[PDB]
Amino acid sequence: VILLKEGTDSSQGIPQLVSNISACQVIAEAVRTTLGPRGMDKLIVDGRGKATISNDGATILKLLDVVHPAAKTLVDIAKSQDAEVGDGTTSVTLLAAEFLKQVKPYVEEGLHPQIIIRAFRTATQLAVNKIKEIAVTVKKADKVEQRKLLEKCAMTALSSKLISQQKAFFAKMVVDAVMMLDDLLQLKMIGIKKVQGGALEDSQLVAGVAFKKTFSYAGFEMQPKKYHNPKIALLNVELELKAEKDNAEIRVHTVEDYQAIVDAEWNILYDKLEKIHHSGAKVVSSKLPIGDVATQYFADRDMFCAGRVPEEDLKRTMMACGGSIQTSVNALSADVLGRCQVFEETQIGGERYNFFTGCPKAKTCTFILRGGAEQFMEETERSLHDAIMIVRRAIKNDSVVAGGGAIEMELSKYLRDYSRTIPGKQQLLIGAYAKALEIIPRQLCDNAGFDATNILNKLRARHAQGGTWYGVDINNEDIADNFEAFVWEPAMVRINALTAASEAACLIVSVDETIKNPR
Amino acid sequence: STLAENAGLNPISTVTELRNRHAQGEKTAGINVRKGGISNILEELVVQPLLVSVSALTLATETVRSILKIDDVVNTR
Amino acid sequence: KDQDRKSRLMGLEALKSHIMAAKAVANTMRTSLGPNGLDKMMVDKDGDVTVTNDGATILSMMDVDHQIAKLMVELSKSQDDEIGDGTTGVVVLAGALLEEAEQLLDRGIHPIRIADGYEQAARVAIEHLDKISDSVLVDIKDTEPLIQTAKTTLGSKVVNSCHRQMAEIAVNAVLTVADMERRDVDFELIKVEGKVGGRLEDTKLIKGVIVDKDFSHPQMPKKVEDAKIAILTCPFEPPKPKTKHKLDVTSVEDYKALQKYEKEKFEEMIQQIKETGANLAICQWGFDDEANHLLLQNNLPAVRWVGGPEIELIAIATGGRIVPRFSELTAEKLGFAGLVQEISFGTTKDKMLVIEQCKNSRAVTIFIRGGNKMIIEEAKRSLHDALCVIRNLIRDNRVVYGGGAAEISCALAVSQEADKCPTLEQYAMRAFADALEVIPMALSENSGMNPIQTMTEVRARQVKEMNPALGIDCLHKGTNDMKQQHVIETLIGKKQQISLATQMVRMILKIDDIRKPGES
Repeated sequence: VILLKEGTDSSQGIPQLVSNISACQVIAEAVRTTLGPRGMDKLIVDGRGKATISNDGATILKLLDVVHPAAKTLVDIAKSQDAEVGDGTTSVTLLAAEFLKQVKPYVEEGLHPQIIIRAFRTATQLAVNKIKEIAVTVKKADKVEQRKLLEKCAMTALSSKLISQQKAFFAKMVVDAVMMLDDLLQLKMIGIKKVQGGALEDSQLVAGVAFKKTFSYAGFEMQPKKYHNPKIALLNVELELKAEKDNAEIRVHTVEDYQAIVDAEWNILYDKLEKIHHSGAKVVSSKLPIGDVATQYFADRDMFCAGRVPEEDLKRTMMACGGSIQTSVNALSADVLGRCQVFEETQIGGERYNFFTGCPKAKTCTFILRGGAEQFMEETERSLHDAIMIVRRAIKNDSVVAGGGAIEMELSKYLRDYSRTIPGKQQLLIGAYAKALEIIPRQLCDNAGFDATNILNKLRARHAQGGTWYGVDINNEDIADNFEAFVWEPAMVRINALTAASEAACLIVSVDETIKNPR
Repeated sequence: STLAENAGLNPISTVTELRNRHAQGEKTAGINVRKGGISNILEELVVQPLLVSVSALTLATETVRSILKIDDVVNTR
Repeated sequence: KDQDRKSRLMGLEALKSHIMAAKAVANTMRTSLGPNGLDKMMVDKDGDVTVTNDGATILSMMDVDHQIAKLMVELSKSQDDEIGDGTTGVVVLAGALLEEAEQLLDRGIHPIRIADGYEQAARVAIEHLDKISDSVLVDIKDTEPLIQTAKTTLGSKVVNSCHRQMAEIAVNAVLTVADMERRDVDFELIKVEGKVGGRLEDTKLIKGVIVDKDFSHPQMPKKVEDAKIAILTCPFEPPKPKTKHKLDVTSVEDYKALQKYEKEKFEEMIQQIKETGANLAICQWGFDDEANHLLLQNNLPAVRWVGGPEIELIAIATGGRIVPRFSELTAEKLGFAGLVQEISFGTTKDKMLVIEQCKNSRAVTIFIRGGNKMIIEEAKRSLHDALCVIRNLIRDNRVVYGGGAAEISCALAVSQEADKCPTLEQYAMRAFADALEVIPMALSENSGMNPIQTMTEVRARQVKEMNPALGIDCLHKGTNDMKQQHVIETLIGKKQQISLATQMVRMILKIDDIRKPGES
């Protein structure tokens, strides 16, 4: 009758930790197959009914929104990994659950959770010291130009893909697109656009900002496209004749007043048209559509105008032209007007495309894709994005380590050999920590269809002989030196992954009870 | 595929490697369970007479043909 | 949140469940393959009913809630722009490749390895099509054989009784809106309309624009030969609003005064028409009896009650502008056309405005006539693939023999090349061969013949009799060798079929988990 809980759910002890360990594996299973470039995809549907298909561990975890709190901790650790690195969310979530899986039977055998944390904190620090030891700085290897090595990195990431034959052409432009930016590199600054039809060689490398230019209204044979120093207007105003937004419905009882009302409704479009010309905007780029009449206005005034621009391309032009977005047109002045050296309409692929070039704030560019279908350009959009990240990270940090699970097997060797010389309960735990590192190369083999048993066993033998960089080759079903293959990753990224992985496992292992306030 | 399985090999990749070895090579290609892998069968001292494989296909096909020609079974008393 | 009652399906069972969803859409559509394809009955949500065997129309109306099926439906939006007719060939080939893949998953092969083999076999097949292809109009632009290809296309539709006439207009239409040398034919410039009555033999080509709108008065001149057309938003009369005027006349003191002001606006604007030099005045709204009485005295034809998008197309076709008010008129804003006629239809009072150019144009409309609206509807799509058949031949006159001849020849090349790939993709290449046979094996089934006997009989004929490929006589004609039957499909179409099919199989194979939250 007088009950202590009264509907309050709560449990503690070994059953609580084992319960949280199984929930952590459920989150890894949702992103276990997405590991690698050739990883399997995941389909997610929301209440709207639209499906999202992608193998991005960061985007997948944001969409699941699991209610279990131990899972919320892993998902939150991925967000800190994005701000810290921007990638490695699948490795952190997949590797953190592997530490929990290996210490699961020892927890059941009565080993205290606190003793497990002392091993993770110890083995992690020993691993970080080994990463900085094995990590090599590569700036002028054999006096080779850095553009040459950076192309070998992007070619290997794009090898065995849809652009496999023309990977060299895509390799040059990817490096050139990254070289076009300033010192403060950024992935969001570069855009990638798609153009249906045509061969892969016809893919253009735009220097400035561009957009699809869905504008298909009248006003042809006029509007001289070329400009040497135009003033680019950034607006979201609709200049349609009968606009859904702007109208004038004035009911009167006089014929003479209707002539002014029909003209006054026309004056709203004309006054807005004149305010654009009043400030001297040579290029009018609007978010909303524009009517046929407004096209004839600027066509007569020696000015260009084309609406139906997405919001992203405008804001990407905001950082490029050096102006600002102005929804209105009355206060349009030089403080929001842009500048560029060459603005010209190009007919790449038959469709009209507008682009700027040589702007003062030209901190962006655009990559046009040419292929036989849309999915070839959608896969190539992200496939080249991976190569852009590889080229970016090599410029930022020159200290790197062999990818493809090569470092995970050396740390598995060092920590396993170090655990042997550690008397106490830390021996089996540091050894379990070592064996947990082998899940990264094991899934790269499973996700690639290869036999993980034969490769991981052959790979462990090569590491015992002295191979400090051998790992998994996604293309050929064999062991290959990822360091010689220019498959590199930064040393700090691998450090922050183990730190975030160990911190996540320790936080879950340090938990004993889950309390729930009924409210 | 069954021999490669019992010998500790991949049933598909092992059979696949033999078909390419047979198109390019000859009957010498096969499975050697003693060493656990593909090797020259004639050199590994593993050989059988021709009647075994011939009588196997003959008696097997005639049995499969008999099962194919059976439409129904009827009991008597 | 909303993890409870969340639908989930993962593992190898999910891949077989996704394949089962695609096969349901392929088995549904493989029966409608070929000219003898079985139709499909559509029950509209509003109670309407129709019948058709078009692959694109089946996918558009097919309401499928499964996510894997929706992706297969999205492929139609990309395929109809290139081929138009045989969207069934992609769905049937995609479902065939997925069915054969199910035999490979049991063998223990990864889905990505299966997709790697199909992509390798597709390049083998696509390379084979480039060899056995043949040209029609190589190095010269001609109209004789090009018209004959479209005549066999419309024969697959209900309009087969009048397939010979529409092919000539289809060639002049595409040649008018764009040049064969330019190799850029736009469907946006091409429009198709029609009305009940008459027959399909009365299909005509109007170089310009046609809109179902009548003149301001039957006493107007029925011929505006001069190229001066005004396109205003209001009529040349006292200005009125868009909905209702509601003039306030208290007594006769206001009537005689407002009538003078109104009559002044009648004479001022009606006489302004000849000031700017415009003969025809097209207006969004109608004219009053006082206005038409003055238009007749001046010989000034005008159109009434023209629609919103109709006013836009008349400006584009005639080369004018949408004048907002009479004060903005000028010599530049007048449209151009060679002859404007009012064409009625028997005893019906449609009287659509026919704006002729009397010369070669850049935009052409296609007017269809018949005794039923749904047959006119199916007749409209019958030209859309014909435009693609003409557009595909213009982009590349090279073509491959249809009727299943190409699929059977590629299957032999894919089978032989599979011996040269020592890797687990070999089983997928052989699966690509068997999947290619499903298109021709489906045609013989839809015609009422033994599929496998007709399939293999054409194989040995393609290997023993002669090297040129031979198709299936699904129309019950004399014999095989469809080159004699003049059944030839485009090369770009067959390449897009195998390409879009391999892409659709690749996308479904690399997917291994679907997630969606349910109602809480």
